[PDB]
Amino acid sequence: SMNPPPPETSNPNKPKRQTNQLQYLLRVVLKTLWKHQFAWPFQQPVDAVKLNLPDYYKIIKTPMDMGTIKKRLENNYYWNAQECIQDFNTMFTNCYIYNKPGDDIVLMAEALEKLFLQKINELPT
Ligand SMILES: O=c1[nH]c(-c2cccc(S(=O)(=O)NC3CCCC3)c2)cs1
Repeated sequence: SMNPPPPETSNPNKPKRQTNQLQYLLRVVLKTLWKHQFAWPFQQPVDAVKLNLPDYYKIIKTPMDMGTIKKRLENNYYWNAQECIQDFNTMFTNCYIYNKPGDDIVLMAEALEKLFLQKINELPT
């Protein structure tokens, strides 16, 4: 298939954790970013069949999206906030990698990344 399986949202071999920072990342950061006018392309894994992007997964080897991140947070999949933040950063970077400077989708990622950074600048203790 053109589409690989989506990234795991559970892994019984991996330990779970809940922290105040992870709770914040779900309740405030993700759930607020989700409502942004530019969030829609990033709310689910890229579907290469739907979007007619047969090269997407030929180029992007560590796919990530906010749907996956949300499920991971809901599952307590992450050990800590930094692990979650790394997934957001992978999502943004993938967008810059797959596309070109100035592309509409890149302008969307750039705006979301700024909002994301604003929100994670300060996390709860
Ligand atoms: O690099 C990435 N592109 C996307 C994406 C997902 C759904 C739609 C779009 S888009 O802005 O509507 N571009 C269309 C995608 C195929 C041709 C145009 C981008 C998520 S991550």
